[PDB]
Amino acid sequence: AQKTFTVTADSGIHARPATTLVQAASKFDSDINLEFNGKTVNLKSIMGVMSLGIQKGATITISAEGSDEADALAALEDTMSKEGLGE
Amino acid sequence: AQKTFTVTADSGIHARPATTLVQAASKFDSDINLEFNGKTVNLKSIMGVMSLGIQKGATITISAEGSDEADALAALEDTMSKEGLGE
Amino acid sequence: KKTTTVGVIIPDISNIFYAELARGIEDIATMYKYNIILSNSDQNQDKELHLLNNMLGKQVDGIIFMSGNVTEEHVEELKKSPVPVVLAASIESTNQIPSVTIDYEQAAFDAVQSLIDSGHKNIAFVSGTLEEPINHAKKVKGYKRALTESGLPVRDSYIVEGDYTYDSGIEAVEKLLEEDEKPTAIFVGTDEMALGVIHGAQDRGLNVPNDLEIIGFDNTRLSTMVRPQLTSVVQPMYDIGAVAMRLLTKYMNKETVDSSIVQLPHRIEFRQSTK
Amino acid sequence: KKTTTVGVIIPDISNIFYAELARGIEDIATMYKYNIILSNSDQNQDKELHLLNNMLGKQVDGIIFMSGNVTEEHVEELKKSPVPVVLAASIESTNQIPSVTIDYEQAAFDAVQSLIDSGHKNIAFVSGTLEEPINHAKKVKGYKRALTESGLPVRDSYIVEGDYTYDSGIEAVEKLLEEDEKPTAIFVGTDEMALGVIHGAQDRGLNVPNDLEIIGFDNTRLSTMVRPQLTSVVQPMYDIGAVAMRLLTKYMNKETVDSSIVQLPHRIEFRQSTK
Ligand SMILES: O=P(O)(O)OC[C@H]1O[C@](O)(COP(=O)(O)O)[C@@H](O)[C@@H]1O
Ligand SMILES: O=P(O)(O)OC[C@H]1O[C@](O)(COP(=O)(O)O)[C@@H](O)[C@@H]1O
Repeated sequence: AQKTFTVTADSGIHARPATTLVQAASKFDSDINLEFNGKTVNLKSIMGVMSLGIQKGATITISAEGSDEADALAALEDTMSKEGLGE
Repeated sequence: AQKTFTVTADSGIHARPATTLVQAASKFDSDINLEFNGKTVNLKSIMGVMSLGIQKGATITISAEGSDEADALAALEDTMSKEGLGE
Repeated sequence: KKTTTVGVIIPDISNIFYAELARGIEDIATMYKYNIILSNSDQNQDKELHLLNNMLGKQVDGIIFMSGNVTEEHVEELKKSPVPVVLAASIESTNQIPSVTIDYEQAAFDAVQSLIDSGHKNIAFVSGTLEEPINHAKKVKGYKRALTESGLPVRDSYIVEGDYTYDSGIEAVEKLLEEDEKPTAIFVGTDEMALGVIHGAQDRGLNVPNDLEIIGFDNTRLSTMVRPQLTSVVQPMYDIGAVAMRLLTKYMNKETVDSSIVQLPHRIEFRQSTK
Repeated sequence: KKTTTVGVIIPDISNIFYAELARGIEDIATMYKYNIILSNSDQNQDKELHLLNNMLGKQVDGIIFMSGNVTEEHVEELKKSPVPVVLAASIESTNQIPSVTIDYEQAAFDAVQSLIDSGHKNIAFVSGTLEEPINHAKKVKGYKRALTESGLPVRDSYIVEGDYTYDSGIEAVEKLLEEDEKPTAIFVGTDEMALGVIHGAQDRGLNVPNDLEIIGFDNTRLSTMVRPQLTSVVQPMYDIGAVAMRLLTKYMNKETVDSSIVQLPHRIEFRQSTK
């Protein structure tokens, strides 16, 4: 249901590479949430991901809970390494 | 009716400083023309001034012929030094 | 009744900073299928107000607004608006209108204070057009507080302005070294003047950070295109963009605004213009 | 019937070059009271065609269009348009659609040839995405002709590409010095890669122009923000902008087009990246 990462992107999770990871979450129909430093807001929301300010080398957890978790937690991994964010 | 100059603007007569000298010619009602290297086109027309390509240190002549020449040939001088084009 | 087209008034998109912001806007206004109608104002208080009329008139669901100085009057007119308006990378002391920015005064402090820590005596400041509320009322203070808070002479001559042009950034370095008591560290209000500060200071035959250390702002890409690489206070322009529109989307599609007065995170990117 | 709003499809306005052009557009579309509706395409052939539909649909008097590669197909679709369309800083081999540009192949030659004159043996070339017609079909040729016209080995390994990013501009300088026969002069397809070329070449411990001499393109402002100051082939972006819209104004208000296929003047600005 969840998959934790480590961001090695000099940019962190901002600009388009972030708008991308949020646009690739409004696709699925489950419930995805991002958790940084123990703070949790809807990973499917811009102001939520843009409010956090995920720098570089910051471990983050993608939590999916719905009728298509595995599918979500899977493509998001692609979306991450396809954007060069975390690993 | 005419007033010759010498351009000392690193930019020459391009971009906004040029769009300015063309916008400050559609005001008057006489007939103004610019003459560079013996080529003459309507100084009150963008493609005309943008087609010439007036570099730097290029002597140019502003020719005004109408019911308000002096007024035109006067404000244009302001428009020139107010934009830092020629002198 | 609506038009699916939000308006945006920016000063000049031929600027890395403003364009970088315009892109955040776009991308999100796109994401929510809203057309944008961009127009520059060249920081002309008159053209600014006028542009706001024309745009409001041509029926626009919302308006994004950017200015170096939101006049006391702008607030009157932008209150009488018929549609949601949110400010981006522009500030006004009353908070009657939404606004997404960075915590300026804080970052200005955090940076100057980073140099005190580094062990610096005479810290200088090279800002832009002091008449702009974001500058004199926010960044300058930060620089001063960071100092007065460590007991250091707040010297009115150590703050020297200029426009936001790379050229200016060089003159300031000269007028600054003209001082009997030369600075050993310079805080610059913005990335491109910071580049001019490096060079100008290098031509005189000084080294960075070896002699004077420098710290920029905005963390624009010019931050990496120098030698040494500029240490800059991070301001996420595209993010200010994105979030500025998104909040407008909420206000326009009537969702629920947690806070209409936003202020995204900020940090420092230590490269080599400061050891 | 009209809408007083012309549409513009640009790849990414967070780019000095494209934004610099967007400003020319604006200013003139303003001068003729036409609203603009900007939208990025991120050089995506699909999004490009799609964007053209959406914009045409929402009824727009005209359209400005910019792409690194106008596909053979784009011409089909941009012919079936219902309104004036003029291309800006983008080219397509048939000239069925208006287009304001610079005489590329010429300037590429004029510059390489300026180095032959300077007395150079091995001239290299660092361009961008070869798949773009403006590059391989125009700038590269110029570089070759300038050479073949002076009888010099047209070496396929002396031309090395990269994206238009400052970072790339550095790698090319490395891959170029990796050669047994090192270049003594480098022509770069664009200002920002040219900055990366200076630095990258300096880190290796070489001097500019002392060792290798460099020459850029676009004459953007980064041209002045380096040490030494980049010598660049001048391309008037704002002008390409301005004139691109103005010609559209003519086509839209039905004036009389002297020529719909334009090509404004060009020159070289010799600074210090070349002695
Ligand atoms: O990073 P740069 O090119 O120095 O630009 C920053 C300056 O431009 C600004 O947008 C101000 O612009 P204006 O002078 O047009 O209002 C701020 O980012 C700062 O005042
Ligand atoms: O001066 P810079 O920043 O290197 O930019 C120039 C590059 O950007 C361009 O607009 C091409 O952009 P695209 O890759 O987005 O099509 C050209 O000017 C050149 O291909």
